[PDB]
Amino acid sequence: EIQQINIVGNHAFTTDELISHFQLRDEQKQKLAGDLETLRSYYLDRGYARFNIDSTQVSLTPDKKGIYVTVNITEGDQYKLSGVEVSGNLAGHSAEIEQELYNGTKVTKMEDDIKKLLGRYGYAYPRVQSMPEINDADKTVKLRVNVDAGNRMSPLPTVENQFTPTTAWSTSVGSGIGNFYSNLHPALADNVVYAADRAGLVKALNADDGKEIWSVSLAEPALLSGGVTVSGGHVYIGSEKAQVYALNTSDGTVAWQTKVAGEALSRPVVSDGLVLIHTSNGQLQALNEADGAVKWTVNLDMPSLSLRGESAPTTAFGAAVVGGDNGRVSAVLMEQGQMIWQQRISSDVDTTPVVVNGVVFALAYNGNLTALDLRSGQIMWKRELGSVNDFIVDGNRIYLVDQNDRVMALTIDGGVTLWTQSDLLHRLLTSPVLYNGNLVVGDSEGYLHWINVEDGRFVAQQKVDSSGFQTEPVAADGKLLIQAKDGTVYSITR
Repeated sequence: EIQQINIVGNHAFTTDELISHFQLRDEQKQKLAGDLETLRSYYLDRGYARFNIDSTQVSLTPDKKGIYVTVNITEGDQYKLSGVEVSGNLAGHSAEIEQELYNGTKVTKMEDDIKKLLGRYGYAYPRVQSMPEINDADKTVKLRVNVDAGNRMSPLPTVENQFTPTTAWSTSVGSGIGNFYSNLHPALADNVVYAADRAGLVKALNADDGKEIWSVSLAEPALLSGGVTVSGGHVYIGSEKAQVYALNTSDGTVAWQTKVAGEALSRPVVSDGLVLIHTSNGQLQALNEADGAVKWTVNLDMPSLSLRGESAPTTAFGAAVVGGDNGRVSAVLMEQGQMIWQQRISSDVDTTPVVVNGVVFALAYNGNLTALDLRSGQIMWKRELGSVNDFIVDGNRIYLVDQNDRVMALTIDGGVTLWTQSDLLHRLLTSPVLYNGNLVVGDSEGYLHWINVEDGRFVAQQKVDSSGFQTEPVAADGKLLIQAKDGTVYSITR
């Protein structure tokens, strides 16, 4: 099963229609090549010579099947036919064969007729190769045709919970991310909650009240996937349509918009007048806070099957430590993204380092959870547990969620386990956060599970929203928040 096919760089035609001829919505690499050519054929049939497919990316959600496809193109300009030239060993049929917008099909259609016409005369294996001669100066294509002739999921567990948690408020935010593996999640700063819908809708809510204070549509679905960050009175959101938006907290009006190299899936991190983004084409990118202009850009590298991403960095004194596939951490200085050191920690993909302090903590799908030297890249120690979802380092420990919705407290020193909870196995769980000294996380069936940190046992268990959970629970300013797949945003209170 595949969840989505995307096209990035497509401004002439709308995405859903070029796709519509794709034979790939179906439940495999062999055919994608077939459809990359439908993609081309389609542009070359509309005079878009000098059209290019830069990158093709196959992704797979953490739940072990929800294949994602992204086709990064760079759309050419329009070119008309300047004329036709017919050359080669025809050589006396040169008059019978020789007798608008550039149509790649028509050309190839032409080819076949030239290839077939000689076929009537017994030329069984003649080969023609027609190259478009282009001048970008006046945007026209001259077609030249040389020719050679033929020779002739585990259940819930029971829980005795005191406390009883309880929802303080709920406010709708469109149709949410749905099953689309997003990273979108609320954010709070100075008392307003900023959440968004994958379609484009963005809302700002009273934290204490839960009531809109401004709403805006950023649409052509925006396809928001990375967010929501907040810093310096801005609201940074990245979309799968390769666009990063910065909004004023006050009116929710677009401060700036930046074209990015690819799908901005990661949460944007704002340290030091910057916004670091990780794109699905393995691009780490920095842009100014005020104008959103690209300062530097680094190609991390990427494989054929991958995350659904992307590792969002940490800032450690003018370094960005970022992971992502290939499956190795990359620490780059901030102006201008010069590789210092790259250490492999290893489907080898990766997720957000924590730095506390001079030591980097990484996790990758499959093995493994690493602790690293910030300044040199050494591995101080390791494990064989991972997931592509985040992990907090409160105190001298590490509370993670494992590949299989396992839960673990491990020391900061050793990743010697203290405890493990495993009754939520394969329940498709969120990232872990502490709220009032208790570890809280949600799952695809809607509950939020409050686990204590001394032992591993559920102190509480609740049902908030049948639609399910997938995105980070956000705990800040004594307020816990989480947003569902349906889009509904919640503020829980004990």
